[PDB]
Amino acid sequence: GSVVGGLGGYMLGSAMSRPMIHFGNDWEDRYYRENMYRYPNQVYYRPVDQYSNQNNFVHDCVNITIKQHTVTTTTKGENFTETDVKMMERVVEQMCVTQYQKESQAYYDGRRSS
Repeated sequence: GSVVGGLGGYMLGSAMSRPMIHFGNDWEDRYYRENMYRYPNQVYYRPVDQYSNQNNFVHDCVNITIKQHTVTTTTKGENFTETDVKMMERVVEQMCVTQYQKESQAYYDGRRSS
């Protein structure tokens, strides 16, 4: 259990089932579904109380995930190239689309820590 791996007021987003996303190119589709589990199961994001955008959430959500899991893993052996990042972007983006909704929804409804 961590402080987000030490980010500036972000949160981590607990591991979730990777979504199926399609890419039009059959090789991207096949490469994605072959390799979905190389990518992180989690995403990273900012508390919506400050801003609650979709665009600024997902635009940072991706880059932040594609940085953290490219920092705390390239520190070991990782280095996801452009092709791999394209898949990872989508995987963490489509997972991000939920994460924003949860943060917001929670603050709109369950805003109490229960």
